[PDB]
Amino acid sequence: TEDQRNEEKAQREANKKIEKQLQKDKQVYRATHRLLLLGADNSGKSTIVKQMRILSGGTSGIFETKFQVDKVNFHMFDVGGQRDERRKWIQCFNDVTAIIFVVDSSDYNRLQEALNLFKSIWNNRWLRTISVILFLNKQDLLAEKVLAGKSKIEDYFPEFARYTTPEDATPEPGEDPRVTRAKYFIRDEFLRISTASGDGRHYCYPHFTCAVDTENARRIFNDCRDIIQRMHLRQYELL
Amino acid sequence: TASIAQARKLVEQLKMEANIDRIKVSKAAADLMAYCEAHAKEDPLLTPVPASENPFR
Amino acid sequence: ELDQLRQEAEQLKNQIRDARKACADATLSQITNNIDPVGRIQMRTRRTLRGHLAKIYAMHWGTDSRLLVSASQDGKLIIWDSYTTNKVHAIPLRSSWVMTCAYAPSGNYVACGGLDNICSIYNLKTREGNVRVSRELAGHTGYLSCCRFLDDNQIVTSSGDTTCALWDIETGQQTTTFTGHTGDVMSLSLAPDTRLFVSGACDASAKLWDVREGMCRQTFTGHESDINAICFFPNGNAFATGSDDATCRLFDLRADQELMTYSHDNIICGITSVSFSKSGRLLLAGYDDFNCNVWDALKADRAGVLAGHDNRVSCLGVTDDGMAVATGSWDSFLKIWN
Amino acid sequence: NFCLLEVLIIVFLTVLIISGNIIVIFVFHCAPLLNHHTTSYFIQTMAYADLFVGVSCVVPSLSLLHHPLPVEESLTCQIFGFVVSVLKSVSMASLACISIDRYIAITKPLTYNTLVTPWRLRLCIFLIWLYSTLVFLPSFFHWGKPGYHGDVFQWCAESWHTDSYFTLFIVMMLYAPAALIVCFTYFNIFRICQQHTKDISERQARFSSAMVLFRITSVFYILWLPYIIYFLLESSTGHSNRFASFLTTWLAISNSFCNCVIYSLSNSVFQRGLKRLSGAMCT
Amino acid sequence: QVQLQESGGGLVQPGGSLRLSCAASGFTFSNYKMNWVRQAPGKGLEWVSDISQSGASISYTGSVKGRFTISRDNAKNTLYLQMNSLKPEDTAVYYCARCPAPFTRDCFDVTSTTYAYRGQGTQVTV
Repeated sequence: TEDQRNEEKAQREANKKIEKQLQKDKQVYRATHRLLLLGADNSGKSTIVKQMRILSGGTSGIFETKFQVDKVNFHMFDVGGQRDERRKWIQCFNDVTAIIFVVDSSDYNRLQEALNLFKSIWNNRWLRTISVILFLNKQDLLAEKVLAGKSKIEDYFPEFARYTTPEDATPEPGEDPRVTRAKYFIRDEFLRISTASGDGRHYCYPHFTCAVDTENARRIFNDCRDIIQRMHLRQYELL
Repeated sequence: TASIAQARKLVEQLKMEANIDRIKVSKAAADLMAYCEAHAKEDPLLTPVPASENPFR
Repeated sequence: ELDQLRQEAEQLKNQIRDARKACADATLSQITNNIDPVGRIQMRTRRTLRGHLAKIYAMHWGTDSRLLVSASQDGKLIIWDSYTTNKVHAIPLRSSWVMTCAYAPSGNYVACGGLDNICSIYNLKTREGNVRVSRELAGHTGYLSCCRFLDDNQIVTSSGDTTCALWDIETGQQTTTFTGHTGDVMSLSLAPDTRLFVSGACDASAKLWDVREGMCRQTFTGHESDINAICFFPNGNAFATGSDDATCRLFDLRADQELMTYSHDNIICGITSVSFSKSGRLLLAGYDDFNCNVWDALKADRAGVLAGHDNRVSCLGVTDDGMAVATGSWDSFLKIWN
Repeated sequence: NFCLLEVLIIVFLTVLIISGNIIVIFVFHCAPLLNHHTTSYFIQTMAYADLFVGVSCVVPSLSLLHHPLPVEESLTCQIFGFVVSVLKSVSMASLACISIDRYIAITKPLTYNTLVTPWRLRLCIFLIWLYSTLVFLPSFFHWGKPGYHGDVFQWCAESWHTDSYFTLFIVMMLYAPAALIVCFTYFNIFRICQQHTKDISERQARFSSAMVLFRITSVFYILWLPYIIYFLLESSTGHSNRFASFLTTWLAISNSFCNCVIYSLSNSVFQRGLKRLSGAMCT
Repeated sequence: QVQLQESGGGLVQPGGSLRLSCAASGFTFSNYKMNWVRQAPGKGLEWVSDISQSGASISYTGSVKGRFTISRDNAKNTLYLQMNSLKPEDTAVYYCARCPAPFTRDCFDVTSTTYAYRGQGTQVTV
């Protein structure tokens, strides 16, 4: 008779306590930013993961890490424990602010399949909103590979011979014009896939990184600022 | 060795399940119709439910 | 010798094709016009369940048809009340990436699992009064796709690495492993008599499994693409699955082939979750076009829409008595319909 | 007769405002995904204030048509003036706050959900209502009429005489803040959207072969500027116009339903939920 | 049932020509974005060329861009790839790879596992 009312009361205070916990964890959950790291195995994704791990640790299934830039919590997910197929577990990454794509630029054939992986990421129905941040690792390696000779990028890419650099930041990395022509050919090869489609929802944000780099965390910081400004403007609906 | 034995047991099992009991599609469809029409009145989402059976609405 | 095995395989596949040809002599739409329709099914949101932050991947009801658990991508596993809309418990998970959730038929246990490759078991009924994790099941390499409780001490866990495996919680180790699939087994439903369970994979091969024997009894391939959700028509002798082919179909265990398929020209996306109503007349199908759908399970023509979410419908679970149906989706909202 | 050239305008205004506000409260109290926004809460309180001013502006139409009198215009005049003036103040300061909100969203995009705590939001809403009431207290202190709103009564124009000091106070501490805030926030947001569109079109050029807040605030302030300029003009030297005063005041009043017709013809997060709810309620 | 029957092969001299055939059944064939994948022995499995739904959008690996031409008959239910000027290194086993999904452009057909929608194998050597 009365124990129903008593149970209603106690259940009500239980629900109130649970919702107090949930409105704490809403702030905890929105205070942090999710970044699906993805890329080839020879591509030095784990190297930059160690770099922003120094600048918590993955145990099994996903090799997570957390890092902070100007008191902004960045928590990013290296999915490495799973199998070679990836069509189904990547649908679980729409709450991600931005995919991070890392590429070994030096190994050509190991570059066309990076292009196909980008083309699969871009046109995925659940990654149409998700904007790739693109890293191009092994910059010094590609520099030596097209500076020393005998490893012809023209063989693995037939349009590089006719290609010329449009406008670029040459003089400070200006070891040679050929290395800059090659590296901007590669980023344009990604960006042609990037700007072929999209309703303004997502954009590629290419960067160059060598082995020993530290400021790539700030690069992700500035990028994610630009992506979230773009989507906040989109919610502001101005076109 | 082990892979060849696993393949042999696999093709043996497929040979065993080659000759399993076969009913026709008409009797299977009749079984689904029988289960549907047998449990017709007890379906709450199929039937228009009177509000007395969920009376705390 | 290899050519003798090849001609034996040729004889086997010709036997399978000839069995399908000679067995098929009827169609459910063709032999009986005496079926009566279901007509319109207007399902209204009786009550909306608003606790989750991120998208929802799985929900599962209790046996009492009142409690139901739902797990979501923020890392919360909330046990809900379908009457008072009250959160009995909300378990914070170790891994956010949770693609499945199962709630024990007794009612004491609930399980999570996903990309972290652990199928953790949570005990609820405790004398302390706080929800804890019972044991961590670590015998899988690929992501855990779907899990279903057999009883208090057995759970079957489907994974992304072709392996659906029977377990034993209090040991801490596997008991059995079913390996017959080709890739990505996604959803698995238990038979009503609990002796069997079926499981669909990305190969579009939905393979039956015998728990006691440990091997595949029958294999079903009638889909053109990878399979996202499977069920049981509650007679236990039939089952229907929905795939990313943008179609869905029903196979019968005794007929061991395709029986009836439910599709339309307008629907251009695949089922994420499917489930059956209690009498098996109302097939109830989630979809990637942001709303659910409701299908007559015999006449093969849709009969209701549950457009209350503006994201893909990832969850759809009917009650054991039929007094509800609750569809989760990626907008972090769970809605009970009637 | 009973002022036949005005009563149609008055009654159409009342019914339009209360209808649109009931509709937008239905949208924002039914749609679950629409609720979890800061600007959604701001629009909800806009709807509350607009519904209150709409239902309160019924009684001048009743006095025009059926002629009731609890008190013979001696106190109900400035009661109606205070009510309409405070509610329009609330809507104006709400537009100022939603402009501050998505200025914070654009300018500080990472720490956005850190800054706008719903505690801070509800404290802001309370500060809007408390401030809007607290500015207009010299109306209670017999110094000056708050404005030419509610001068449809014949007694109010011939009895009240506004004070230059008090209207200077309310201009330089209530309306100029809202105008400067909305101008600043749209100027910076437009500049940022300009450079973003420039970068998008630039990258689409190397590789080849309106806004709801801007529209709403621009309509609101195009409808509000005649009232404020002619109000400060009529209190500058005691200048006297009839047609201009009435038409500008009720033009300022029309904001309250125009805020809802903007969402009724655009911003499909509103229209989708409205169509869903209409289809659910009709069948 | 998913069926990918392949034919056409045998050894050819360098600078020759040959045709690839990919007979398919069990699904709407005018619907999917097929591919062509190859594995030269000692190396991984690599994609060659792709044909979208109507057939207009074609892309090529940056080694076989000038030589090979890819086409399909959706009525005759077959993919094709025509070889011209065969290098000595084009010895590989050739599989036509169908997408996981219809009605979309994303397609993950490179994987080293037993990918389900990839052909059994036809052999082309030089």
